[PDB]
Amino acid sequence: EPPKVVVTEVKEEDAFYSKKCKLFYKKDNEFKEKGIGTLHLKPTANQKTQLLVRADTNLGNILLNVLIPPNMPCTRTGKNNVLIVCVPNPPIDEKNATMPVTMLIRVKTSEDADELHKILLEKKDA
Amino acid sequence: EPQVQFKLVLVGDGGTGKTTFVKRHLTGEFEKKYVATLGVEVHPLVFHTNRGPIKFNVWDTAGQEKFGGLRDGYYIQAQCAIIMFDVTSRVTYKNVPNWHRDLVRVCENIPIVLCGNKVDIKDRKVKAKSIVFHRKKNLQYYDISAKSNYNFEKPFLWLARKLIGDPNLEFVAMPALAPPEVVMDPALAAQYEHDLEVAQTTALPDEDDDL
Ligand SMILES: Nc1nc2c(ncn2[C@@H]2O[C@H](COP(=O)(O)OP(=O)(O)NP(=O)(O)O)[C@@H](O)[C@H]2O)c(=O)[nH]1
Ligand SMILES: [Mg+2]
Repeated sequence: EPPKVVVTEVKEEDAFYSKKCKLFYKKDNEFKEKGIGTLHLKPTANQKTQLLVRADTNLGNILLNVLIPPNMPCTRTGKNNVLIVCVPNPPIDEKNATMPVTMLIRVKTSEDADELHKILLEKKDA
Repeated sequence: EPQVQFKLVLVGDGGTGKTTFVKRHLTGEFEKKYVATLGVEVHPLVFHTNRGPIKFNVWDTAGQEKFGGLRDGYYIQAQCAIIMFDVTSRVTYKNVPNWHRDLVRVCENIPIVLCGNKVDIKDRKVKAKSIVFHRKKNLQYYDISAKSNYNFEKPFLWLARKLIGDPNLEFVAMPALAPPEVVMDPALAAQYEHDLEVAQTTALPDEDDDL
């Protein structure tokens, strides 16, 4: 039988919200997988909030790291998904970093997907 | 940009998943479709350790004979290497000694890791008891799966310990420092939020219950 994959999660004690998720980004006309990870919402020195996604590995690869802008596109779609548009950091295309990218945040349940959509909209306002 | 960097050459039969393993470390992507590599693709991998940063300049070579060309250039000045095969394809393991010869011919005594990929697949053909190629002090073996990320960081961690001379070197996570805020045009943002709400041209991915 395939071996179990054990991961010592990278913890973010300073986050006020943390949910396991799967991330995708729209290129051509497909949503390409970015990996399974954990979405973190952390404080800043300002009233702005940090949107952080670390991969489900021992190294906690930073898949996304962005301040939530006030007019961030944010919409609820699907069974358990939340769409957003932002200038990705780390960049997805090094040549055209400045171009916003449409992104899909999947979570396990529709209820906790509805929750992610709520608190994100709450933090756009600040 | 780390000052400490090493040239790492990655070889093995075509289809064994060499590129998919690099993308997992590079971007977290996993592409189901098989698109063969043409020539070589060089990607930098940065790892944070307890002793400071390390950069591996990974030379991801093509495994197919018709796509690899003459491989001597890819190997010269290589300071480490990874050989890969597919545990669901016994032939890819039969050819491991051939890849080992080519590497020792051009690079001599470099630390090398043997990686048996696709251990996430149930019907395994090359089992661990059968794998007995590794016997030397500069060779190591690991089971990995670039799909399930089994033994994700082991090949690089072992190479970094040999290259640095510290058996106790450990990889650590990179801190996520607050990024720069990016201001968007309000009208443009309104148009994006509208396109999201109505424009659903791209189909939502299939719902694997991975989470
Ligand atoms: N199940 C499974 N499939 C995998 C895994 N790694 C790669 N694959 C699949 O195997 C195929 C070959 O992957 P690829 O990374 O292109 O292999 P490669 O050895 O770089 N090919 P080439 O030498 O021609 O470039 C793809 O369909 C890929 O999705 C794995 O860990 N598990
Ligand atoms: Mg390849």
